[PDB]
Amino acid sequence: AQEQEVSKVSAPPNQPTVQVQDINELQKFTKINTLPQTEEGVDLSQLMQILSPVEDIKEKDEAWEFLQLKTQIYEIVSNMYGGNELIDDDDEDDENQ
Amino acid sequence: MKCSELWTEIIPKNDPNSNITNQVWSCSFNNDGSILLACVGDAILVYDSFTGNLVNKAIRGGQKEQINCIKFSKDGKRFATASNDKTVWVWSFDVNKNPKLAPEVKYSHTDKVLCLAFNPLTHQIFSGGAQDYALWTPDQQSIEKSKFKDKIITCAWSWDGLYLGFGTMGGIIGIRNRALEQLAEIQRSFPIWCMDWTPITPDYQNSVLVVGVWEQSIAHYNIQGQQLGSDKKLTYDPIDINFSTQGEFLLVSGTNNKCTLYTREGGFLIDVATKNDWVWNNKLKPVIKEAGSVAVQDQLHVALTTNDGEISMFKIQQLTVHALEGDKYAYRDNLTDIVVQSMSSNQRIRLKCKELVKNISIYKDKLAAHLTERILIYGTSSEDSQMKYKLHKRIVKKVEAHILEIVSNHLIACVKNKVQLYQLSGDLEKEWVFDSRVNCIKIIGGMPNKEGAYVGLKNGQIFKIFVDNSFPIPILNHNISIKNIDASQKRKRLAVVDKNSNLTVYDLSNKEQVFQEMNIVSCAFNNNFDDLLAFSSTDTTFIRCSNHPPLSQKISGQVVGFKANKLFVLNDNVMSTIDVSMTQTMIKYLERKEFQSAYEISLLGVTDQDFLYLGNEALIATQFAIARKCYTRIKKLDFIYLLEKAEKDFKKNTFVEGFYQGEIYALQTKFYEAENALTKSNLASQAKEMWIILKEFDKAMRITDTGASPIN
Amino acid sequence: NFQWDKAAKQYALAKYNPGLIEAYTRIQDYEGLEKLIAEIPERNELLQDMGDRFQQAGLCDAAVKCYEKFGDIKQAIDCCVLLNHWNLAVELAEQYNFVQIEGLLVQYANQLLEKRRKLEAAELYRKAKRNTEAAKILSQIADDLTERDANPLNIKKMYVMAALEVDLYKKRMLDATMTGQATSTAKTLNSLITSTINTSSADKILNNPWRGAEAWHFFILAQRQLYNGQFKYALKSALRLGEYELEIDQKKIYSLIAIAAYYNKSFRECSRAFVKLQNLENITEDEKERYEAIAVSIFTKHPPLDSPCEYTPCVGKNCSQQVSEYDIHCRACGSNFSPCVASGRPIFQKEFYQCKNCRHKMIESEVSRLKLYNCALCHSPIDFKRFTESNNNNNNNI
Ligand SMILES: [Zn+2]
Ligand SMILES: [Zn+2]
Repeated sequence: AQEQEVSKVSAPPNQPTVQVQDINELQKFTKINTLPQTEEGVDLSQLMQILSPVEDIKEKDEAWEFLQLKTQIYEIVSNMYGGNELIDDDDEDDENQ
Repeated sequence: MKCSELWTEIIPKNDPNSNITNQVWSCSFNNDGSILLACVGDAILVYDSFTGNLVNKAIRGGQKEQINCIKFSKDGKRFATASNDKTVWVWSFDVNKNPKLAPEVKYSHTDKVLCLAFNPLTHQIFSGGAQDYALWTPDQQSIEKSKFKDKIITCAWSWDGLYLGFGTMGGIIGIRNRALEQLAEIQRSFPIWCMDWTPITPDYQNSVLVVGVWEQSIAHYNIQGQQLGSDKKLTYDPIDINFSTQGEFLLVSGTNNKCTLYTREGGFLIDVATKNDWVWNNKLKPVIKEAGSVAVQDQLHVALTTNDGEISMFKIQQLTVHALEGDKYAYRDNLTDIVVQSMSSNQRIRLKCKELVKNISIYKDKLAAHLTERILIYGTSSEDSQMKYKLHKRIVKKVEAHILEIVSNHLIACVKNKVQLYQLSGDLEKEWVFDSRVNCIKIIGGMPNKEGAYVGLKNGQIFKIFVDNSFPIPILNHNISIKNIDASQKRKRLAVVDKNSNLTVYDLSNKEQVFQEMNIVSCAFNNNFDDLLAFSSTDTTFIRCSNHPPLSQKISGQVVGFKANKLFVLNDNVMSTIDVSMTQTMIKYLERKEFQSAYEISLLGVTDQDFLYLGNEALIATQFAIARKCYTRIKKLDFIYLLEKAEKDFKKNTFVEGFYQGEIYALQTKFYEAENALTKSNLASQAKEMWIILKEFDKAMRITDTGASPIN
Repeated sequence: NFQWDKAAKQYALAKYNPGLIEAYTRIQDYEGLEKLIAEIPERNELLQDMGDRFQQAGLCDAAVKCYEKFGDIKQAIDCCVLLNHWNLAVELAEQYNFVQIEGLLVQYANQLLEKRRKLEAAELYRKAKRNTEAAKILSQIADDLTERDANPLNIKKMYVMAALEVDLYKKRMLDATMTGQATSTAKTLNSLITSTINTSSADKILNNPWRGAEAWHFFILAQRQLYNGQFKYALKSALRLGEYELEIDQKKIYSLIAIAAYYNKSFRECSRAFVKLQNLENITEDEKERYEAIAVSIFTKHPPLDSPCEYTPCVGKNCSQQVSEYDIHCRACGSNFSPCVASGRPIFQKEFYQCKNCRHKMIESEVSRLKLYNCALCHSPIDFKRFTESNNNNNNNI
């Protein structure tokens, strides 16, 4: 009873819900400011190929810790390089265990 | 932990355009477990539990409809067969008689029968179908039939033999007595399928009704009908519920085609099997415990019956996890228990937990328990001889790792091909990534936050890890995979075992294969002399010293630890200590004249006779310090007097060893060999004057007849 | 009798160094061994013995100290290399004129690189004052990041991480240096302070490792502000991106500048960005063609009209020539304005403060409006009013 309450009070989002706020922005933002572009004879659709979705971009004041940023960045570079999983598959752990 | 299929029998006789089907509904199991029963459309099948074959041919034509339920009588003497022919038969059974099974008494309700149950004590039958429920007593042979408002689905008798519980698809659960009166009624909103009564237990001694409703919930009800408030939720709708003997486990089946195991509290442990179809009935094998019997009882047996027509048998084996650091041995008892045993007084200390423990690691006066998604640490009061355990800290963070270790102010977890360092608070601190799976890790002593360790990989390369370095140090390379590693007391050599049960000894100063041995199960180094190796094969344990032939013992067990004049042998899950004699090594060391190492070996708690022996040779070979130490370890006065006489006489006179050898010999009762020794080189006169003092002058004259006096 | 503690205390009372050494080794209490090496007078074989014991235990600091006291230095280098203690190794090599350490670290970093551990190589280069190679590796990592989903917050995390690791390594080294200093060190520190008073912008720019972090944060802030109205702040942020032009390529910066300028109707910046975009280094004919098509449409629909604004008085210098609010160039004066990480507006007021982790000027009004409990860049979790008071005190000191 106290465990759940304390965990909910602290609840450090480790992996699962770091920034999970994925909602379609390619159609949501075209409601916000795209009409002025459309009624006029202006084509800037190429020029918006640089911007990224903002619903993914999370905007709120949180606390940044040295170690947990380090862990997040290492886990990001690891799954980027994709070397852990290939050697895990080549390790045939299920065959042995 | 491991689940293994044993034998599967399939019934493919599907009959289209006929109400008889190939499904199996129930599987009755005997109390002893030597026989098993199953029911199929228009047939009853009899099986042997250990091996899958029909002891008796399938019986057909007895019941013109399907068979709904089969049950024993808790004594292996009766069957109850209820059929959709609106009739229930009871059959007498006995293995020895020529007719193994034969019908005994048949009765019939007004409508179809749906469920049946037996009385553990009085062996009464309660059969409930649509619109009716009936009670049968063997003595009176008069059935009592009563009407009801909707079809009862399941029945179950309490283990005390007093109460009875039934459920209805309309949501009504009723608890009655042996007189069939409305003791308690509870109304729900979902159909009722599975109920059971918790087995009696000296710890609990109270019986409650466990009922699984179809709204994804499991409920506990008291005798008066008041719910206990558990109402544990489930992902899938339960179908069948069975309690193991002594009320320790709970086998749950239903939707998702999975047969799972739980504790009586509700903690998930394992999943037995996934058939890919609904499992109608799963049963556990009861066990019989003798008065004061000793057994691990890790083996478990389950029988599953599915919808397609497969009756399968599975065996569950629990692995052994234990820790041994010093003066303590913490091993996992029956699941969700930890027992700490001391080898000296054989006293045990029990710690009871609700969830399954996965790893047990004990550091100096600290024990770590790895519960599912939970970490517990307990300290020890060192001043008191008896240990007192208090929970200093608790970790809520969920961590998954096949190997867990605790060091001073830190924790180490091995998962896949990675090693993670955890602070006591819980936050991750450091990570190490290796090529292959980390198989075995060994921890070595050191300063806090600076404890090193050894790591073996599936490839075989042996690495070293420091807490703060964050850079693995390649120790050596091995071609075969590594299973267990050990380090010497001085950290001079290293013993490593491969998958082929091959033991190899590598020197750290120079990487060379000094020793190779075949068919080795376990090995251990000494913690005091740094040189002795005790390695145990499947049947024989060998102790080897430096450049010495191995010592054979034919002792049954595996070697786990080696201490000064002590070897630890573990059999199954019990442990024992055995003493060793160091006389052979002492003699061999005396052979090559390395008295220092011989004295070091004899210091390991050897009998006083070997002490005086070694002191004698130390005095003979002109080593006065070791001789004094040996003659001082055991309280002796005359020998030490001769010793300072010898050391005072060494510097000046010739120091002939014949006289001192003869004096050593004559200090005991054996005199004749001393006389011979003095007669050997030339000491006749000193022998004469020595032997006069004890007043038997005749033999002194015998000696002086041959001895001369070269003086003047 | 295998009772090591009592034997150790008896040896200490009887002044017997060897037996004390074996007893401390058996109890694994190397604090007593540190006391002993502090007590052992000079130049004995026991020094080599405890040095080997320390090297076996993994404490190469004490092993190197014992080896240096003994009179052998190559063994200290061997210990430092074997245990991968590279900071102490570099210090010893610099003080003792050892030349193979640089090459050795070179092939070790190459081995780590071939093992696909670029972050470990960056850490190694950080340990040996090679931050340029680490910065290049991190830039390559960010470029690889752009090839995928590329959440910019992750790149901000990694750049802030590199800056914080560099700052941490520097602060441990400095804390080691100042502790127990002499008159010569005091004079050197006084000269360093004198040079610190009269610094130069280029040296500070090179020293600060937060360049990528601040660039990516300004990019994210510009995008976020541009989405939620507030065009005028987006133009200032995009101008800051155009002021960096180091980590972010020209394409993204000029695209954001053009978008913001079009949305704020300030067409001088839009024209400059479009002229920049026509040829950065290389472009296919069709892409360039659609670019001038867009440019012609925009600038032929109506001529570029400069949107009037407020020409606030300049605070950088004493010149009466006012500078535009968006402009940060400060032409003909040379006094560039420090950024405000909070919103991007240039510092045009006395109210500016910074924390001791990233030292970026914060405007009090922006923080009050946004109610920021933490620093916008480094997320320093300490009360901001106290930082404002501390910066006021520091300015009063100046
Ligand atoms: Zn100016
Ligand atoms: Zn800051």
